[PDB]
Amino acid sequence: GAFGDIQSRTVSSSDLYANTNLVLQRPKAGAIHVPYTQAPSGFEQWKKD
Amino acid sequence: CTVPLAPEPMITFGFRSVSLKLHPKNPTYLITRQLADEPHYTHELISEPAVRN
Amino acid sequence: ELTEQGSATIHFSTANIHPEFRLQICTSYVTCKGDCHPPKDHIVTHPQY
Amino acid sequence: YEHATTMPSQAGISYNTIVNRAGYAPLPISITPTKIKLIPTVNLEYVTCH
Amino acid sequence: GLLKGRTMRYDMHGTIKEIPLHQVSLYTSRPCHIVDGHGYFLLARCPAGDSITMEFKKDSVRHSCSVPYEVKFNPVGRELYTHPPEHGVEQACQVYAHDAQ
Amino acid sequence: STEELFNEYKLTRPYMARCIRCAVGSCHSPIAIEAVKSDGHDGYVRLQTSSQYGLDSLKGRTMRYDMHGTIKEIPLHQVSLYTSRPCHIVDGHGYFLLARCPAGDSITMEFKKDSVRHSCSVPYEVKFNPVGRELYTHPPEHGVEQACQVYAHDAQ
Amino acid sequence: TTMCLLANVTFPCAQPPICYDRKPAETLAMLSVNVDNPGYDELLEAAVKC
Repeated sequence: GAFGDIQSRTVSSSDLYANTNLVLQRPKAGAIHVPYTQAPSGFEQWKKD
Repeated sequence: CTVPLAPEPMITFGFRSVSLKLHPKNPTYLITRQLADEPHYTHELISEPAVRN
Repeated sequence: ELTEQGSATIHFSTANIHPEFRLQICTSYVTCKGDCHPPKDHIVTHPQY
Repeated sequence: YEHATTMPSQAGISYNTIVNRAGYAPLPISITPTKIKLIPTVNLEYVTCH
Repeated sequence: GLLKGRTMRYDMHGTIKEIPLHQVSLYTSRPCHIVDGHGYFLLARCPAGDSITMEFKKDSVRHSCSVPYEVKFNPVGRELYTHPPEHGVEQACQVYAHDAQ
Repeated sequence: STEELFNEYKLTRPYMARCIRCAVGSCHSPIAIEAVKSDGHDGYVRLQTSSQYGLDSLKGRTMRYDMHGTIKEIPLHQVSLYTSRPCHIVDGHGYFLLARCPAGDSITMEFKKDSVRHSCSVPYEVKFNPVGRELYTHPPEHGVEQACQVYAHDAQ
Repeated sequence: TTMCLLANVTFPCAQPPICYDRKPAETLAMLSVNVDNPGYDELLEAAVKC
């Protein structure tokens, strides 16, 4: 939820650090999907600040 | 009815203290109260990222 | 449960930094003496025992 | 549990310690430094030759 | 519904006429979605807005009615969504029943 | 040559998926909306849908969707979408589409067959981003030019 | 250079043996093992057309 929740060492580094508070939830009865909950993007919140 | 589910708060513990980092997707009530004879409740609508100690 | 010559292990809870109490076991009183230490957590999720 | 210590700046030699929390089991910590570099900020000005 | 499946029945200067129900559109602020009709009543699905406009179209004559009635949206629980989500914990609510019982 | 760039989506098919807010209830839809990305400035979003665009069942302005196995098509000017106002579709390429949308809190793509009306609404925020230091909502007639970032209008 | 894979045959990635209008799922099987490849774009762009 803050700046640098995604950290890639260079622009094409192919190794990124992700700490985004991703949590998986239980799907609805009779539905094939992957539900999840996570804190919103901190680069957008940093652009808002 | 299906209702949404807010992100997990990030709880930091201290001596007789609880901090809470709260990143909401859409506006969300935080309702706290103490389990004593004076509850001192707190009904607040948090819409932005906010730290509550 | 008591055996003939074994050793019985109990669990207890305290607030005392130097606890000392007479433990009654079925006829007799034995003295338990020690030094307790602070725990590792600040805030826990169960009430006080 | 904030634990601060100090290690001498010498390669090859293992450095050992433990952490004694006052009512728990001692937690051993081992750090063996292998290769310790020192890379300056280097700024080319010119080359020369014959 | 008058039997006939998805149709509107309306008086037109004396002579009662009819059209299908997919020819009738309505909107509060965004476009709504008609679910069903039964007698004088209709069950739509509208977003919030400060008026409601129903209109159908004949061959070249357009008919409409706008009334200043507040149409409102109501979330369930302690998160104030504007559009209902794709997933989450199940909760009890109180909605209009689809059937005409 | 554009066919050397469309050649990837010859390998694939459209599919049906789950849309929680259809024309009546929650259906299995040909036009399920996987994502909406709106990070450019002057109103350009980029939908990732369940259908495919620019291919027939190459053709210019068509949508190629799936229908219970049977892959059908319509022209692209039959598809409309909106957020709070009506949007305006530019073009499509494979699973993607480029609209010119105003701000809102959802996307509703919809098209109409002989009598069956198909729709899909998803609660994804569509945001509008101005350039510089004068906050508008519709871009002006004139002024000066600034360095912005918009979504590109061509597949490449 | 970079040699792609369909079997134990290291072929040049810009020179495919087959096409997509010939085989329905063998170009797909060629793009299976060749995902981790710095010449995937060359392989695909040469491998669709004749």
